[PDB]
Amino acid sequence: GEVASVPLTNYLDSQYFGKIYLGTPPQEFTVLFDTGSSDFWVPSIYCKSNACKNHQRFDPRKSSTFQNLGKPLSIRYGTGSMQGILGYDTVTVSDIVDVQQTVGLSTQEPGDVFTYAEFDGILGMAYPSLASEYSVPVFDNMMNRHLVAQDVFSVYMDRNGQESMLTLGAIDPSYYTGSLHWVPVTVQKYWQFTVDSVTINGMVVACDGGCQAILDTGTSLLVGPSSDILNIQEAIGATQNRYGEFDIDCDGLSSMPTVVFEINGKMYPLTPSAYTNQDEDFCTSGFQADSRSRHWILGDVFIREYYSVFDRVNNLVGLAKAI
Repeated sequence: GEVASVPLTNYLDSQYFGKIYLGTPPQEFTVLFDTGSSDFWVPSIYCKSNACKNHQRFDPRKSSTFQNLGKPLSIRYGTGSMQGILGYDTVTVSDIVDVQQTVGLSTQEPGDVFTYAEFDGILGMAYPSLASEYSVPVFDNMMNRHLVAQDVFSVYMDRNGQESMLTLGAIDPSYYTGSLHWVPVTVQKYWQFTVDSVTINGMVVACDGGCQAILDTGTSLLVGPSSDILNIQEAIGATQNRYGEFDIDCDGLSSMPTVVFEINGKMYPLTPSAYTNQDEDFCTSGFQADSRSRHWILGDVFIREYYSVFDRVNNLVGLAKAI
């Protein structure tokens, strides 16, 4: 068993992606390491979509270890989707070599979700129940073959810097202070757990009486039901603008309240600096409402403040204060 330190590139505090190598000889790809999914796929030469045209495309004909599976694959990510075929090939993640790994080769990527993204493909980190038929998640192969020292991985996202890190097989203590607090996963599909309440100035403004949340490295913002998120926006002083997002007075942070998420009895505060995104001298709320949200999505906004540990041994989520 080994441990892989995969550096993550940070693009505008909204996309964290690493690099992997597929096939023999290696073909390099940037993948989004996504805890909100469990499928591994890259673009292939057979895909003629625009997203495939402006990204790196895998050429199985040039891979001596590729083995076609002849099985279809279809996934839905955000407003977009992907269709393709499954195959077998070796994937290198840092210093871990995962031979005979199922990988999706895309044939169509309609829409623009993947067209303008910075990563080529997606490597899912959630549970096998969320993976597609005839596919095995990369981390599940790593666990079953004992390629990792511990059946655990860890995510640190650096605010504005280039020091983000995904650790496969261990927990890097350099990225947190204090003690790790463990939260039981409630449904082994996503990294789902219970949130007890959301508090601003001591009053419950969201998640009143309990709500479900998934810890998702594939989501940039902090997504929740529309009414709760609107309550939060009202309480923090954010204002709806005609461009879709919620404005925040950039100079007003020192007066804005802290939003506290209660998870398994512990408090996880988010300061105004934490839940506000700064882009081109414009300040936007990190809270995003979605008419489809049946539960909360704790995205990069939350993970940047809390070093996140995903434990498949005991099926737990560890959280600690990020550096």
